Amino acid sequence: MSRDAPIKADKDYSQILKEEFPKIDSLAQNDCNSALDQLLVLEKKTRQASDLASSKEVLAKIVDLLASRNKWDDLNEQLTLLSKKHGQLKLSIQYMIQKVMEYLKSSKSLDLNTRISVIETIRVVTENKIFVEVERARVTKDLVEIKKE
Amino acid sequence: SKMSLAPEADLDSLIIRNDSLSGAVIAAIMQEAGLRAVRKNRYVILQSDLEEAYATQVKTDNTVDKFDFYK
Amino acid sequence: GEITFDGIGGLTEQIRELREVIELPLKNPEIFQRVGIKPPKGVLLYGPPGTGKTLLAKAVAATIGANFIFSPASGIVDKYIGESARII
Amino acid sequence: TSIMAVTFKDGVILGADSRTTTGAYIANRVTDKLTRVHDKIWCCRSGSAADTQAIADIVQYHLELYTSQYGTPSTETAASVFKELCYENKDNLTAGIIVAGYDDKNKGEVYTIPLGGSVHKLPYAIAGSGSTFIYGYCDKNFRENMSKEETVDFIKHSLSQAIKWDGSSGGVIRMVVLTAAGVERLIFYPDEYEQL
Amino acid sequence: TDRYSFSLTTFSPSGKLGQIDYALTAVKQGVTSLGIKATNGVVIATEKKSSSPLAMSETLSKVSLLTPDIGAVYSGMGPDYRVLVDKSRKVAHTSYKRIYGEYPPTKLLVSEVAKIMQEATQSGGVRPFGVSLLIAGHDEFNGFSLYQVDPSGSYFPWKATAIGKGSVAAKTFLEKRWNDELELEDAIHIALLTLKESVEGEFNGDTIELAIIGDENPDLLGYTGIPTDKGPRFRKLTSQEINDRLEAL
Amino acid sequence: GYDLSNSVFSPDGRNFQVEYAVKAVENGTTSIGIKCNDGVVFAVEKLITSKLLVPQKNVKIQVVDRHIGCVYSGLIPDGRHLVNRGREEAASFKKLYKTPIPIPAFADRLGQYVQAHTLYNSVRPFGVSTIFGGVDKNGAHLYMLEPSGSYWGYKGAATGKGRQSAKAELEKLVDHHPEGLSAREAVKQAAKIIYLAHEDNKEKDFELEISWCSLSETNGLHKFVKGDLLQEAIDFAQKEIN
Amino acid sequence: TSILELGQLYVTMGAKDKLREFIPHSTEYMMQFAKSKTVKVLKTLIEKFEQVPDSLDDQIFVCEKSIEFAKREKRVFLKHSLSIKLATLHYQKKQYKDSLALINDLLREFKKLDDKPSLVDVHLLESKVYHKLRNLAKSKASLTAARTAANSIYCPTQTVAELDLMSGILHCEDKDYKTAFSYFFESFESYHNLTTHNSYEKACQVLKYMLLSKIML
Amino acid sequence: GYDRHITIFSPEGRLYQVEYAFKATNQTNINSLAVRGKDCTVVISQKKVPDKLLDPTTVSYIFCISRTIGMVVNGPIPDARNAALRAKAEAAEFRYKYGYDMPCDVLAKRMANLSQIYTQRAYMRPLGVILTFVSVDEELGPSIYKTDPAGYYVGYKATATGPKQQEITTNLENHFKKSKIDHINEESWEKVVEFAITHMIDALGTEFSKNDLEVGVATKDKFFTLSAENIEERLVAIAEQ
Amino acid sequence: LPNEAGRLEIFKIHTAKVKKTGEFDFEAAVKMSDGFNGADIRNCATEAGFFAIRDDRDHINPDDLMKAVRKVAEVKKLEGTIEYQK
Ligand SMILES: Nc1ncnc2c1ncn2[C@@H]1O[C@H](COP(=O)(O)OP(=O)(O)OP(=O)(O)O)[C@@H](O)[C@H]1O
Ligand SMILES: [Mg+2]
Repeated sequence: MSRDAPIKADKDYSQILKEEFPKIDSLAQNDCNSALDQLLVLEKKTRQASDLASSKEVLAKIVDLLASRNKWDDLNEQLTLLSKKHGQLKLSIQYMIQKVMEYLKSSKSLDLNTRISVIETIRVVTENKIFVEVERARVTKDLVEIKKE
Repeated sequence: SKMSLAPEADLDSLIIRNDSLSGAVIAAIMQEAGLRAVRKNRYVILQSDLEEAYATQVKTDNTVDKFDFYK
Repeated sequence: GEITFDGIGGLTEQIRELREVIELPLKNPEIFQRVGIKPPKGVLLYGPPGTGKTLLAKAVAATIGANFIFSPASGIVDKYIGESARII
Repeated sequence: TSIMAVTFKDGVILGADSRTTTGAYIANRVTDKLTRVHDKIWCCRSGSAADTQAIADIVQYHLELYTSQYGTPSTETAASVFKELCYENKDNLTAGIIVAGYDDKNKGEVYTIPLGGSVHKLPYAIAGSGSTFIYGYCDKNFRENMSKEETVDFIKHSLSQAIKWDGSSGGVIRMVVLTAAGVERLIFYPDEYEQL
Repeated sequence: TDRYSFSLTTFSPSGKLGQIDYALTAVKQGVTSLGIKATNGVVIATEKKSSSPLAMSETLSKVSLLTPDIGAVYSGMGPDYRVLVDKSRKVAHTSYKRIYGEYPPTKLLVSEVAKIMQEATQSGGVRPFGVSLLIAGHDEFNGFSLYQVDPSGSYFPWKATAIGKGSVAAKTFLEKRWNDELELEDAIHIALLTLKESVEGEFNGDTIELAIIGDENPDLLGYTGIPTDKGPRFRKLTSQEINDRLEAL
Repeated sequence: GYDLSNSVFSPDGRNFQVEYAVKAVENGTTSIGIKCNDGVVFAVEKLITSKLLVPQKNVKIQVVDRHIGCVYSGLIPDGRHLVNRGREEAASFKKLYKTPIPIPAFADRLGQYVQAHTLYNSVRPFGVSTIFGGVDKNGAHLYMLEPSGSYWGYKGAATGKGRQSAKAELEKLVDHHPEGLSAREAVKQAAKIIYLAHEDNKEKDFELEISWCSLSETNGLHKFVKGDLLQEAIDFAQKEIN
Repeated sequence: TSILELGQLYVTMGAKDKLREFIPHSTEYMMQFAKSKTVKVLKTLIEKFEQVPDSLDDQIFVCEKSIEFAKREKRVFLKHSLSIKLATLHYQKKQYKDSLALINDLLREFKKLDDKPSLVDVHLLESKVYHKLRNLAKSKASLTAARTAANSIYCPTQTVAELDLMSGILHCEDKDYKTAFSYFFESFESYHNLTTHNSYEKACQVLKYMLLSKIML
Repeated sequence: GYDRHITIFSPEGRLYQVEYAFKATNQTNINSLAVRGKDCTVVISQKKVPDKLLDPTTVSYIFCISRTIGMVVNGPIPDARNAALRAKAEAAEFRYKYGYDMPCDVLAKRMANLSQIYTQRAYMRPLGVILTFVSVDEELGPSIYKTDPAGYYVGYKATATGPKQQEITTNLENHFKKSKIDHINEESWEKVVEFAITHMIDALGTEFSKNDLEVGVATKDKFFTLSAENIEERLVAIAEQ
Repeated sequence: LPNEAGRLEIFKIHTAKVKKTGEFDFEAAVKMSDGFNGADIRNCATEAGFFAIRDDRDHINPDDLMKAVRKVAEVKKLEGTIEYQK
């Protein structure tokens, strides 16, 4: 509010840990939870623009969780925790929700995984309609094709 | 009767809140509640739509119960 | 004196509020059939001069592209009582 | 009556007796001299009982409003109110007040206010009628910044000597400890210190 | 300076004091209240109304104790009753319990409170309290008596009366229902019934405040062992008790 | 209607007379107050309306107790009368509690008084804004007191004509220092925004007066910045707007 | 205590020959007291007797006897309350001549004594009597009077329900099932939400009349 | 006809002057919401931080009258400080002359009587603040009494103040319909804060920061305020529910 | 009347209606030279083209503009615009 130090600081750190992104990514294989905590701090800031810039770092990292066929259970939990907390206003998470769906398509993940993750995405965006709507109809359309079979 | 509603909206706990109302201004409250429903993209009148509308265009007078200590 | 959809800055919140009454029943009166209310008619604009109450009118004439009129202030006031009624 | 306060490393400990003589008849012997005029500034009464009690109510009233509008009082700030009320009534009221409190800035502090209305900062103060007898013992065995346990025993030993030599002092020895640890009442029965 | 010492009450040119007419209007914007005097008690009743439904009406008092055997109830403005009842209590104690060492007669107290009103129409920086009070009581010298205090600063004794905005309706109801001899029990049933026609709220004992100055109670006196001394003649009825009487109409 | 006094009140929830009195302050000289980490640096424009005047001899800066500077704008007599009242109040506090009066405490007492004259019709509302603050044991403080009788804590404040230039650059100052600046630094920054606020007073010419109360320069006492150091700031500010 | 618990005896109980016999002599036990708190019980006493059926003659006969003692030394309020009960008893017993005669007699005197919300009831009885005599001209006229009188705010939920009930039934005979249907909804809710003690039965009747309206339409 | 200029009655039976006092409390735009807990009474209120040059910690609307009684004030800040000072003065007076801390019920009534006297003077204008007093007494339990510029007060299960306070009243009322008791049962004071914030968020349709709120909590025999870090923890917990 | 930062939203659209060497330093100055209405934002633009004409420029420089917003504000102190709306 009366201080502008948080705006400056989130940009500095996002820069630093986007050049430490390869170091983090290698640690991610050793402990994905250790790697993830570096980035979480950035999004606990109050600057929605610099939270958006650093949500890009997360989306990149969570390819590894997605690719695996047991780590995406924690991805579903993270989405739920981030949206409820503050939303990092409501801009940052819109781009996050969007970018998980594209990943599921290129990975070729099983019908069962595709179902449950997308089921968690629609449970959460249910009462929301701040811009989730746009994504939300395509997201359900993915379930539909599976449910025809 | 004219409009649709959800059964969460009350009509009858709105009689006491303002007494100096004309009927055209009760036609105003309800017509504005169908505007507020449309900013949601809802086609049934909620009590969020109806009480938000009720509060405005009903101004504040020297007769109303908004200021009351005369009881 | 026509201008873009967003041609008064900051009073953008008032443009959105204006189109609820005007443009949403204009294209489809039918979404209000479900609702069941009297069709939204009538708008009053008031402010301290210089905020583009009229500049907005030129924007909502241009953007919608519907038939537009417009009235001079006092040039639709005649010298005959009830002839100035007939015109309007 | 015997009252004192002594500073110590972590705060200030207060010591008093509970005997109050009118004549040779002790009006009450369980009567607490340790007075709350603020949550962390307490005071000790001596002299004519009414006059000290009257002022202490007036100071509690004035420090309540002080805390709610102007920030908290320090031990100093409290002592001055006592001083200035005694100063207008130095011909009519006689009061002995020892004012002790723990601030967290300057730590535990002792101000004493004689019968005329003056304030003096001291590391220890003694007042009353029984504390004139223990003056030399107090200055000699007083150590600055002792332990909490050593301060408690220190005041116990001085006031046992006060009770030995004063008939107006007696009853139990009451203590209030003002610290960061809180406000801890202690009480000492006469068998415990007639030995100590 | 502060040159307000000139009265804010002034005669009107067709007679009558304009300021107290204005205050009498304030009585008819207020709640309704009534008093029926029985021959073995008095019942007084009023309606409770709230500024919010989140406001408690179990902490709302519009019937107040002046002395133990004497109660008051108002119609008009809340604020104007609130200070003035305190002044009624005050003058009973300064001038008859510090001089005559006992609780004042009902006649006497009513007169003293009209003096307080009278100096609120005199001088600047004051204006009359815009309430009428019913002062029901019992004294040991004039029996039961029921009074109405005017914002004029006049009083009249009554046998049954009403005040408030629904006063005219209430006293016409009471016209047929009053008899030379009454029971206190019948008095209560009439009181709630009369006030049913003048209350637009609920008619439960939650929202109807009922109090009797009926027979005295020596178990509310707070001590026992002087038979000679008598306890409160007043008894406020709590909400459940008022409901029992609603079924007994 | 609804300005005939101040026991009139409007259906607008405004008092008109009191809003009108803020316009007297808008006709005053520019005055600023910068809240620093370790103190406050006040500065006030003193117009040279004639070469007849005697420079740095007409103070708008009157000290209260020893550590509270008070400087104002608007109607100069009314503000000097306000500060006379508060010097009596400062003395009473020192009497009773044997300590200098704190900054929050001094503010409260002034605020009741100015608040009282906007209720009485026997005493005329104020037409001053005062900027006052200092250093006591509870920190540095800065307060701006409206003629309506409102105050707040401030990281920067201004009043007068040329508050338009001053206020903006204090948003950049917080943005320079979101953890404030040194008392030393604020000498040259209080001077600098009187010289930028001399563009709402560029009809005339002016004399800079500067005063401070800070822990690290004067020891939490209010003193005047005088001599070579006042002149060093004037040389700094002078270059910025050129 | 003594008269209150004796009516508990009476209410228990079943329709019995002893119960019948007991009640016109229970007004003798009522007068024995000489107390003025008879008023409160005497209404409930009669109310209990009505509730289970106890033979044509006896329920009218008892109620008639009470009315005599409700003007002997008692209030006009008590008397008039019992007249409202007497009039309803005659209607059920299917005397419309004895019902109408009484009704005309009541209502006119209490316009000198008008302060009464109890004539609202008398209007609604009057409508029912005319309806079953099969004149709708003056059933409508009294029903209109009853609506006007209840516009003033003192009326119980029961009282508003009764007004809705007759209004609906009148309009069906006028061959308009739109306006009848509107009253049967609000009448229905009154009985549905008023706790069942005789209300279960009327709620059933009103539901059928709601449904009837939509068949015609 | 001056019945709008001085404090005399009109032929409407109303003092217009007095009504205008209520129309000033909606102009500063401070909303408050107050609920009674099971061991606490919690009041959360807006803090308007308009500029970067206001220090938000000194921006106040919560004045601590006594040791146990906070007061939240809705309406102009000059009148707020005058009222806070008066309320404090009388409470200290009461402790001094009767030998115990002033109850909340009686404090509401004392300020109500002086506000009525300020509508009885024609040279002293009433203070245009609506005052809410929150406490936990040990003689009345958790309590709320709200006084107004007329001199009227009443007890409250819960209360709200401000321009949009009608919206708040609805939410609270529903909450007490379900419980069917006049206070929230929850033994942690922290979760009563969380409930209070939920009802405010529903009413105003706005999510809050730590410096958009200022919170006071009266627990048993102490009144304190939450600092800005502590408020953020409560707003984090809204999501956890 | 345009809000503190409703003036700012007009400042970004009317500066693309002029030429500049580059000006994106509105935010503080316009906020604190408040008093304007929406028509007075475009008179600050025209007045920055009068300070330009003195210097002999065909651009709006922020050196031109921030003397403009100071001057447009001062002439508007001439009379209030005090209105009380429902
Ligand atoms: N909001 C604005 N943004 C940009 N230009 C504006 C704005 N308002 C006014 N102007 C400029 O001023 C001209 C005239 O103003 P306009 O007639 O639009 O104002 P108005 O608010 O409707 O005033 P009034 O209430 O006196 O009719 C516009 O055509 C435009 O050039
Ligand atoms: Mg125009």
